[PDB]
Amino acid sequence: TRAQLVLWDCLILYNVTVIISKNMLSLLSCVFVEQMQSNFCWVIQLFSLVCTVEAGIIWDSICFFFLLLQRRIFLSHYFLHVSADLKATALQASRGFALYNAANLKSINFHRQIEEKSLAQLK
Amino acid sequence: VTGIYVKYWIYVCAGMFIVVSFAGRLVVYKIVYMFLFLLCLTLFQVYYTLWRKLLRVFWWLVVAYTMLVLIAVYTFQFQDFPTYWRNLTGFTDEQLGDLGLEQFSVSELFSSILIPGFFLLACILQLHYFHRPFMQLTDLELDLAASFSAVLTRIQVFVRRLLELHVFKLVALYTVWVALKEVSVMNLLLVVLWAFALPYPRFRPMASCLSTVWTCIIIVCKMLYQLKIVNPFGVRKGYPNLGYIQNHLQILLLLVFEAVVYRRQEHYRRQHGTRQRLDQDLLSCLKYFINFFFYKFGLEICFLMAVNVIGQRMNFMVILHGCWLVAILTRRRREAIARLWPNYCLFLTLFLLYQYLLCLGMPPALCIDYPWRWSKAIPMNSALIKWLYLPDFFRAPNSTNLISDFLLLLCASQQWQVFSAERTEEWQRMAGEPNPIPNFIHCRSYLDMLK
Repeated sequence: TRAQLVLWDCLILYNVTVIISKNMLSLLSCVFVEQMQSNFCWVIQLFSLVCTVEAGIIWDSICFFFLLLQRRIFLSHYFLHVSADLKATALQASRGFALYNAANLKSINFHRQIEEKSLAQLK
Repeated sequence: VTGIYVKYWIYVCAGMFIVVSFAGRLVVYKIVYMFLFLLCLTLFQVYYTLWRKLLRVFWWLVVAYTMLVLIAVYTFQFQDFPTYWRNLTGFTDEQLGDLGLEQFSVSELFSSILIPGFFLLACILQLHYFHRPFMQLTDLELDLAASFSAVLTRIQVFVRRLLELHVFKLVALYTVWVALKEVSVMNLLLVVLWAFALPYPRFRPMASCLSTVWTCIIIVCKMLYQLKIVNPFGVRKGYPNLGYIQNHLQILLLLVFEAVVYRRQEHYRRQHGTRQRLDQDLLSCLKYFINFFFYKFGLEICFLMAVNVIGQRMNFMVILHGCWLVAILTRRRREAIARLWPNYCLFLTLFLLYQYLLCLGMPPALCIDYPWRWSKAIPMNSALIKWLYLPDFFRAPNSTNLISDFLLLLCASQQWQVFSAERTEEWQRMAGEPNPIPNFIHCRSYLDMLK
């Protein structure tokens, strides 16, 4: 958890940093439109800008709200159950491998009994 | 019917206020008397214990003042005595003539009679209900209806318990709405002062009383300034004047009513492991979830409030304090961040004052526009004025900053609640830990499957 939480926290840092950056671009775009309109005619293709003078950053902001709820969940220690699950991953494949091959073996082995049953008619 | 009539005590006061308010054309003397009566009622409400000492006397005095006003209305019909009054006093009867010494139309006569008639009805109600009956009245109270009534009583009690937070929120909401609708001297200042006094608990009741007093003063000034006469500028003088402080006055009255209701609830209160409880059923987990969630997660909640307002407002100074917030988040330690917050609370308050001052424009000293604001070749131009906040011939910009500020102040208050969060050993006690959790590998509790 410690490494993942710190790195992910940096991810959140990225998120909020983007919040500040769009506020910056939006404010500069609103304050001045003439020079930006003239060159940012092509830049607008690069990036669409803000209104003449639903709206706002709603989808991202709400993702932030849910994101905040989840980081707190992550911080909590309820993950111990999850922890078992994660360690659990390490050992399934071999058994399932055998389970898988055994199932194939079982299928093929089961297949053979019917012909001896056929042999049983012969019996 | 008898019980309802006994409980029908506040109705007389409400009727008196209604008669006072919006009584058509204002008979300056009558309007002044009505405002004075309202102010006296508020003073008594604060005095409540003193008001309890002298409440019936107050009602009788109000009835007497109403009777005096009606008698005066009759007297002004005669002309010789008003002239005598003018001679003795030394002021002109021209003002009274403007008021109207004559018995006016059916609407005016009916309204005047209703006001005296309403006063008579209220006096009769006062005689019917004793002050002691009112004191008993403070306490309040086929099968499905009774069960619903009991549940409602439990609810009402819960509302009373939550009344402190609800009252603070309501007071703030009214203040913000009033400021957003109009910004004026003492108007915003009173809200700011109240925000100043929200953190300290002990001043807060006195602060509420004083905020109510300030609101009353503002309402009185608006009533005096309901119209402009001189016409020789920081004055409303609205012709309709339907609600200059009506929302504010109503909010103050509601707060006082909440306080009195709290007193009644306290008088009634004189009469007559949680965590596993969570695991049990829907009601337990939900109640625990709500109260615990907000008191512990108010940091997250404020974070939401800040993010939403910052997105909605989108201004530079607002963004800088938001930058302060992200700096705050950088720290990953709850205790250190908590240590940092109180200074940040002081910083946010300073922000509140600074932002309001920025919103302020057209200082009363100079009637003509700003010197610094220019049509000259100064490097600033229309872009800054659109971004900047100053009323002029062109614009006074958006007032979304105040709603964001509201969020800021409430968060500061919630941060103080967070201060109670590290403290309040009994409450925090509910809030090592790895050992309890494993048991619910797949707990069968209805709540557990969802969790």
